[PDB]
Amino acid sequence: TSVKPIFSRDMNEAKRRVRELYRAWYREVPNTVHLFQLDISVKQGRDKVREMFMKNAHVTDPRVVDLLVIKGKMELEETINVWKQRTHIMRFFHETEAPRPTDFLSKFYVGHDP
Amino acid sequence: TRPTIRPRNDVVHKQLSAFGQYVAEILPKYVQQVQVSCFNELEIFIHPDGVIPVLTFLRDHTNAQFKSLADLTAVDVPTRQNRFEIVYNLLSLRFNSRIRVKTYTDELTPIESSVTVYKAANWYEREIWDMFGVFFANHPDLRRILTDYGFEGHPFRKDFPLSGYVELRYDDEVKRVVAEPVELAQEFRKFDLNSPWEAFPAYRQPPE
Amino acid sequence: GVRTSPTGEKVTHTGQAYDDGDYRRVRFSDRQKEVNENFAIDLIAEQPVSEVGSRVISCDGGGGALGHPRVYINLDKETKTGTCGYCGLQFRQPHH
Amino acid sequence: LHHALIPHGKGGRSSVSGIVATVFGATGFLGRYVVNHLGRMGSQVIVPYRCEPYDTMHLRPMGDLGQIIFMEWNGKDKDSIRKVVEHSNVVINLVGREWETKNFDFEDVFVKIPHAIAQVSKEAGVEKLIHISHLNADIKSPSRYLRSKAVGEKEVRAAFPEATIIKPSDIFGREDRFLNYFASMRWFGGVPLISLGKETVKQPVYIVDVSKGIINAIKDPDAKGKTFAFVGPNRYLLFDLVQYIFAVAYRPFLPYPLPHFAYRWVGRLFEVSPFEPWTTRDKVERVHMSDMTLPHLPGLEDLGIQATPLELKAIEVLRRHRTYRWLTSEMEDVKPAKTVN
Amino acid sequence: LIAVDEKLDITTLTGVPEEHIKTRKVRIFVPARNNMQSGVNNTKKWKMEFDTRERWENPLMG
Amino acid sequence: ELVQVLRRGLQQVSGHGGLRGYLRVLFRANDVRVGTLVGEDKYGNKYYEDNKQFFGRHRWVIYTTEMNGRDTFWDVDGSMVPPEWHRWLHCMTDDPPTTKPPTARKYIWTNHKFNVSGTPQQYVPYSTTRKKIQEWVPPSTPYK
Amino acid sequence: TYKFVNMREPSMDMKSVTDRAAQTLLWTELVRGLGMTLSYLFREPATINYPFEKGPLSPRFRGEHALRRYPSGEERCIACKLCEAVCPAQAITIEAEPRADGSRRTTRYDIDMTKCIYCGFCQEACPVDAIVEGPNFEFSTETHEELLYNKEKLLNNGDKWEAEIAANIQADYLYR
Amino acid sequence: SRGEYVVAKLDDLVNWARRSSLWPMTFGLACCAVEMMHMAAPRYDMDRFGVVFRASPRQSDVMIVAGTLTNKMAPALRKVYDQMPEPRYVVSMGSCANGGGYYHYSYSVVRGCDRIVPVDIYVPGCPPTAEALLYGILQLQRKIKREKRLRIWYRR
Ligand SMILES: CCCCCCCCCCCCCCCCC[C@@H](O)O[C@H](CO[C@H](O)CCCCCCCCCCCCCCC)COP(=O)(O)OCC[N+](C)(C)C
Ligand SMILES: CCCCCCCC/C=C/CCCCCCCC(=O)OC[C@H](COP(=O)(O)OCCN)OC(=O)CCCCCCC/C=C/CCCCCCCC
Ligand SMILES: CCCCCCCCCCCCCCCCCC(=O)OC[C@H](COP(=O)(O)OCCN)OC(=O)CCCCCCCCCCCCCCCCC
Ligand SMILES: NC(=O)C1=CN([C@@H]2O[C@H](COP(=O)(O)OP(=O)(O)OC[C@H]3O[C@@H](n4cnc5c(N)ncnc54)[C@H](OP(=O)(O)O)[C@@H]3O)[C@@H](O)[C@H]2O)C=CC1
Ligand code: SF4
Ligand code: SF4
Ligand code: SF4
Ligand SMILES: [Zn+2]
Repeated sequence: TSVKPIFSRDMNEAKRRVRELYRAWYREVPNTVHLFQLDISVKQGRDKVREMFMKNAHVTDPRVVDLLVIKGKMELEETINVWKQRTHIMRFFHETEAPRPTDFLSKFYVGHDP
Repeated sequence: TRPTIRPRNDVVHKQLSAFGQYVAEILPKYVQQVQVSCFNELEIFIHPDGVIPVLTFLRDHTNAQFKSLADLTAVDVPTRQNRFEIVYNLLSLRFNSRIRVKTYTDELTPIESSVTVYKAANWYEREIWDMFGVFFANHPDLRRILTDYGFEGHPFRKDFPLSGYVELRYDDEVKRVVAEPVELAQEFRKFDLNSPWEAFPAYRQPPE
Repeated sequence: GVRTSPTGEKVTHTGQAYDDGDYRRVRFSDRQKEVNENFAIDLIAEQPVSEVGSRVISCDGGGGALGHPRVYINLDKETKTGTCGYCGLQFRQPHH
Repeated sequence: LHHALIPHGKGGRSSVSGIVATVFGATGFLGRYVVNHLGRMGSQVIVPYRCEPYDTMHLRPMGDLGQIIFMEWNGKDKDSIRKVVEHSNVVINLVGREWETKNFDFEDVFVKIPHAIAQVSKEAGVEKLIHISHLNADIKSPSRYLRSKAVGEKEVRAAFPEATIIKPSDIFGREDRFLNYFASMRWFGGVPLISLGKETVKQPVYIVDVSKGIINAIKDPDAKGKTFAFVGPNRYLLFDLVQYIFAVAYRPFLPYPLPHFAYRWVGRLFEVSPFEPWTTRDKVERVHMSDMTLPHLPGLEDLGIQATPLELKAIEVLRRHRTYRWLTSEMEDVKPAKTVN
Repeated sequence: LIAVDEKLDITTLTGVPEEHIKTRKVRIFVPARNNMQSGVNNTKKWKMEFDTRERWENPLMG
Repeated sequence: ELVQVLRRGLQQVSGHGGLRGYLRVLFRANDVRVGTLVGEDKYGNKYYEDNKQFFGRHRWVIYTTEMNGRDTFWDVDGSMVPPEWHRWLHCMTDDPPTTKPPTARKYIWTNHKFNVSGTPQQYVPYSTTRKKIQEWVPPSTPYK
Repeated sequence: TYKFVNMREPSMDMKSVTDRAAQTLLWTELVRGLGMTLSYLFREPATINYPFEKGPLSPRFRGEHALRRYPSGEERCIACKLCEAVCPAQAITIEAEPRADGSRRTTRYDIDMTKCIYCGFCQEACPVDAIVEGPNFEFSTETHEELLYNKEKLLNNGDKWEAEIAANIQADYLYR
Repeated sequence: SRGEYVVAKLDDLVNWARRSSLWPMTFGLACCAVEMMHMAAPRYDMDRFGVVFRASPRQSDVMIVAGTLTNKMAPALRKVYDQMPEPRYVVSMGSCANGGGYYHYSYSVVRGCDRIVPVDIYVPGCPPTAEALLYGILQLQRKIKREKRLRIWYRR
């Protein structure tokens, strides 16, 4: 069944847009670190950008990829224009969340979580 | 006299029916259905890609001068294939009337932006996107308007929990406001209020 | 009719009293515990019994529209008093 | 376990952790960090305070409704100590002044008060006692601070045999003394150092790591009556450490050697202040003293905490001391200090 | 009009956390009629609800 | 005429019972008006009315210098008024409690308590419900 | 109908032109505004002397909550949970069980005053006039906990303000 | 003791000035800010008690949080509270500031400003009356009257 495309037609142009967004985010990390006076390193910011990109690597639908890159562009323009504060940039890192146990024995000890 | 019952306006009902037939005949390519509610409110259901032609006609036509966009919202009905329902309310000052145009869309289907017809459509479509995830193709500046910066998910969808997933507090260790998973001291108490006896026989659906 | 628990903490009309080993009694240190001294059960027991020479009596709680919804008590069971349950008021047919 | 002490939830702000902890000296640096961690866990925290209640305002948002209780306390009143440790199964002791006041001495704040707390807590039936001491706690130490620390450690161990005695090396953080004291010598021209800081070795420890180690000691059941040494992952000379501090602060570093007697006289001069002294003779001795090495005692790696290096969290503390010219300079612009390992 | 040979999956777009995406089993069912009443107007639409999780007692006010 | 105004001021000075009372009411009430005494409650508060003033200033209360066990010479609260005089002062009725005493009930507080927040007598919340689940108690006798 | 708020043109006769020139050179309207403010200065201030004088109120005013009793001393509440069902903010928590004498009475009746919106729906839905919103409004506290009322606190408020609450209900019960 | 008497008089003098000169920051969020206007209005004039609104947080002693605190607004409130110089006091006004109020179970509302800033006085209502807010302000003044910083320091 044919569906109306948002962008990119097939997957190749979607990957091209993903790479363009990745370049834009990669060239913005030093400026974000300098302006926001973050205590993190530039390497940490680049690694976090890489991690955020990688958690959607299993998407095989061009429209979903287009929406993902649209939202990425939105959250990048929020960072460039300093609409976000240091609060949100550090929210990307979950610095205050306690490490959730992942093994069966620890999950059994702590509570009733699956 | 029946003081406890609202009076009815058959004249306005007939006028709205005639104008609905008029617009349906003028625009057969996009108009799918026309209805008139018993409280005299005309309603037109069109194809999603007919938004620009239908709105342009309803704005510029001599007999339909709907120069004002009253409101623009979305309705979420998860049981439908095209869950999102885009609703436009138009006001004609020349003829002192109101009309409603309804179209449908899903998560991955863009809707043509009507900013070229009505200027209020800019912020109305920004709010619709922010609250439902409906994307508008040719929007001059599409971004979040009401939600917090970096907020994930669209709150007004029916599948979004009432309290969300995250909450904010001040953490003294990091000397900044932090976002943590939501946790309520008292859980919201859900009430089942629907009576098991049918109230309005006029709206009874076939058993099927 | 307030009563004191063995831990020195007063007991409310609902029977609430923190156990000896319960840590939650720390909230009452350097402060007090909010206990209402007037016991509704004791007062309503102190109320007397009204005698009426009719099988069915009506109670509205007194005051009319300022009371409770009007109810009818059937005074046929001679082994007990008929109690209006909105206000806990006992009525009884004149025996003997 | 009492039915009200069974843990519930997912370790959130509104959860139940089953820990009822009385934190003595919570109106301080390590105290505020420990109270923050406890409130984040969702534990019941009792905060005995002797100061103005206004000075305890920063502790209010650290816990949920009713999870923080503030009670007055004397230190010389065993009645008040019992009142505040009556219903708590954990007692944490962090009371201590780096100087001496008219009413309290190093003997009172490090021997008498910890001994009274340990003795009264044992009578009250407190399950766990954590006592904070110094890493360089030697009875024959030149510093009365460290002598009193060692004597009080022995007294606490005698009174409460199942105690956990923690010996941090030198805690650095936003509100600390160490980095702030070293970076506040800009006003006094150059930086006076004993033997130019070439004969002193220190390994400071991070405040968050110390607080997490204190928290984990409570939760770990096999650390009841033990002794721990909390130290950083790297050891630095005093000269190199101060040079790195000034480089991060982007301040002109002008070290100069000052003889020990002259430094002692200078420290004696500054301790005449009725208010908080800027420096004291005991502080000078502690700065000059090299941090002891205790490989036999366990540590943060044994408690499950990876020690945070200074190079990662130095800019959090020393950015405040920079000028507008260097406020926005990044963390990587300064080369890491020279270690002695 | 492109053609996609894929199954619809908007999990990455809904914004739900991975825990509540993976570890959740909903129950699709028609609600049972309440035995206390003879009405049958609540047994006509299908319902979707999630599995019950832990509820504890607040230390304050219970 | 300024003379009449000055004479009214002197009357206000002498209407409070000399210079000392005038100064007391000036420093602890910031107003030196004179009005008829409607009544006095059991705690020492006095209530005055002056219908010539505009609505709002026509009724007022001079608080007592000591209520319950707190010295309120300077620390006067708006919650120190008993409920009947509270109604009269807030103008929910035109009838003072002296003219129209409230209905007497055996459960009504005899001594009114002000806002006790920040004091040891402050309200502390707690659950009024019993324990929902009773846990099993193991036998005290040995086995085997 | 309609009217024009500003569509008047000034006359161009010599007298009017000279008057406008005098108004421009000599600040006539500015002096007029000064005179208005001077008149207000010489008027009487409209400030009441709180806390010795209180603002007007009505019997319908809704403030602090209270639980009432029957004249016999028995509590009016019958644990019917209508107030809990109708509360817009879900600020009422009720738990009930049969009393020792078999009466239908509450064991837990909590109101969160930091969650309540003071809308008065609970006293409309009460069929026995048990829960009321009393006239007291000066009950600010220093801690968040003190605003979480329970059944004992509400009964104490009822016993404290029973006279005024009864008087207000007597005054305003014929409009309901 | 002579020193004890001197410090008692000194910290009575200091507390009097701060009690009698309160400068709230001009900060209103929602409908509760209208009642602040009515308190500043002639009927319940706050200027009598030495309470004067100032725009800048640097020149403010009291922060009156009167309105719904949202997730998008909380960083700004914390920032202005931090920029207020000590001593600084906080008065939360209305249900939204105290707890959650009508929007307690909302994805975009902070359930109480005490999760962000240390609150000194809580004023209940929706909205609290002007008299209720004035009573809260006077209660804050009485709370300041009992502070003994110099008396704590002398025995420190
Ligand atoms: C300005 C340039 C620098 C000047 C330096 C200081 C100069 C001297 C300052 C003089 C201060 C005068 C204070 C007068 C007391 C206030 C009046 C009185 O009412 O205070 C009462 C008592 O106040 C306190 O108890 C103590 C007040 C200060 C005690 C005096 C301390 C020593 C002053 C002299 C030392 C100055 C030399 C040392 C510093 C330079 C409390 O009143 P309050 O309840 O609130 O009122 C509420 C409103 N009501 C009445 C309607 C309810
Ligand atoms: C010493 C104490 C003095 C006290 C005086 C105070 C007066 C009351 C103060 C209230 C007003 C104060 C706030 C208002 C400030 C602004 C007022 C103002 O702007 O006035 C200037 C006003 C505004 O101009 P526009 O409206 O913009 O029109 C321009 C059209 N293109 O214009 C002016 O410049 C008028 C200035 C007045 C000058 C005096 C008049 C001169 C007449 C000369 C006659 C005498 C000739 C001398 C020769 C004599 C030969 C025999
Ligand atoms: C006739 C002979 C003369 C008689 C009068 C003699 C004295 C006159 C006043 C002289 C100046 C003040 C002298 C010192 C006053 C006490 C200051 C002090 O030590 O305050 C201690 C304390 C600081 O905090 P602390 O408890 O130490 O804890 C540390 C962190 N919490 O607490 C504080 O710091 C509290 C905060 C305020 C401290 C400063 C104000 C003290 C009182 C000053 C009154 C005069 C003010 C004049 C101002 C200039 C003119 C307008
Ligand atoms: N900071 C460091 O570099 C290191 C410190 N330690 C030790 O750890 C402990 C905590 O350190 P730290 O947070 O830096 O110290 P702080 O000086 O910052 O805090 C001390 C705490 O104890 C209280 N206190 C002090 N003296 C007394 C007294 N006489 N009576 C009652 N309470 C008193 C203080 O309250 P108040 O303000 O009311 O007086 C405050 O809450 C101390 O024992 C210290 O020796 C160990 C290793 C390193
Ligand atoms: S006044 Fe309204 S919001 Fe408050 S408890 Fe009553 S019903 Fe609930
Ligand atoms: S509506 Fe009245 S009787 Fe019913 S539960 Fe509420 S307070 Fe009790
Ligand atoms: S408490 Fe009520 S009046 Fe105040 S801001 Fe919230 S909704 Fe508005
Ligand atoms: Zn009855």
